[PDB]
Amino acid sequence: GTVNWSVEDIVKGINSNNLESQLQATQAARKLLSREKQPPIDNIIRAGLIPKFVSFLGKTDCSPIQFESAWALTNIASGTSEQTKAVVDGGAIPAFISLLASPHAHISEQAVWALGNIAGDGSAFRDLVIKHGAIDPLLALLAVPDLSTLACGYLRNLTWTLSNLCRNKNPAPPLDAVEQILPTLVRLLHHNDPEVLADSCWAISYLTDGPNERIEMVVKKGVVPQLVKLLGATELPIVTPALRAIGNIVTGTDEQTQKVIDAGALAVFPSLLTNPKTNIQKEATWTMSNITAGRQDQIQQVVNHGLVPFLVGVLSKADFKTQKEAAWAITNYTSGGTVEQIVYLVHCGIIEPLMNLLSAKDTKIIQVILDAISNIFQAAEKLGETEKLSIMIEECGGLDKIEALQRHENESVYKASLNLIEKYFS
Amino acid sequence: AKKRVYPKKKKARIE
Repeated sequence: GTVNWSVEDIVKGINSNNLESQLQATQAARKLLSREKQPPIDNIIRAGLIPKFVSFLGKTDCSPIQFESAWALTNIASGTSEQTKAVVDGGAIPAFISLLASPHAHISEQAVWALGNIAGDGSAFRDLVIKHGAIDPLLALLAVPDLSTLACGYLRNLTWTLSNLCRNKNPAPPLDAVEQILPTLVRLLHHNDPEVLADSCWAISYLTDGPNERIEMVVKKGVVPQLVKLLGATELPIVTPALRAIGNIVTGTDEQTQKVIDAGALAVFPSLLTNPKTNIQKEATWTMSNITAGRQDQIQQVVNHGLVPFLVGVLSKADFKTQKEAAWAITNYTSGGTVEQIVYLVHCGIIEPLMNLLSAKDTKIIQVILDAISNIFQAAEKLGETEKLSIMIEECGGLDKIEALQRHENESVYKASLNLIEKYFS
Repeated sequence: AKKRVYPKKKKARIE
């Protein structure tokens, strides 16, 4: 009945003083914007229809047109920053926040969706949505004894919009807004719907990506155990954001990293460091490198869980980015480790693959490799076995690579390998 | 010993 309309027909129907004709035209616009292939968002905007849709959003006496205009504006705001700005410039934020309290669930859900798109555009529109007072009604929509009594899609959209209100930095969300939202995210993180869990983990990972104050805000709520549980989840959409959140948390202070360790996260890394998804392996190796840069008791915890062999394996065979994260982990290990710990690491067979990566064509990883070599040689000098490690590095064919790098473009690697060759092979 | 440092941002309701 309203399929394949022309923008001219839509404008003619909207410009009529007939509420029913206006509703038909708005429905037609919604349907036209609900096609996967090239929605004419720019044509609709140029026709000046956004103000009309925003005005329709407030016709409480005609909820059908409210829903249709909400859908159309949602689809428009889901496009480029220019189109989202066009939607916002029509005053749609206050209208959607008002409709959040609609008696019709399918209209409040559309308001949630539209506000989520607007907030997800960026930190500016996010802070503007927060300034119009959306957090209060959004969270009120979730004030129920049991979250399972709400519609699945409704809860999923609410969680996604909250995550968008939590995401983006420069600047990060308002601290008081994060304090207001965090309890509901904890509740949602203990929910059972996989998509809601993924969105909640993504929100937490957003909040944990920043200064240690935010990490502390998140950790004080005691969600780290649940984050580790979800880290052990079976669904990759849930494991990925949980691992990102754990990594963000361990980038903070040693005390927050210790809180993470106490939750048992390391016990899950045997499989994460061998996970089939290369992104998961890279993220897990990055987390392990950030963990090995901490205190010595934490390095000993890493050792006890048997993860040094897994780091050796990742350094021996894995995507180059995962291998770089592993090189960083090994360098941090050797920089902060105990002489006994460096000895154990070498005994696990790290020297051969660590020299194997010396043939890499990335200056930074070569610098990291040589910095770790310096640390290990210092440990050997302390223990009095420098000649042993010299013979080792020379037997696996690595000192050939160090002699080669002696004439390297970068000056840092140049000086490092030169110092090594001169102080250990002369 | 030095520490270092995606889902849809927008969604259209499609039929």
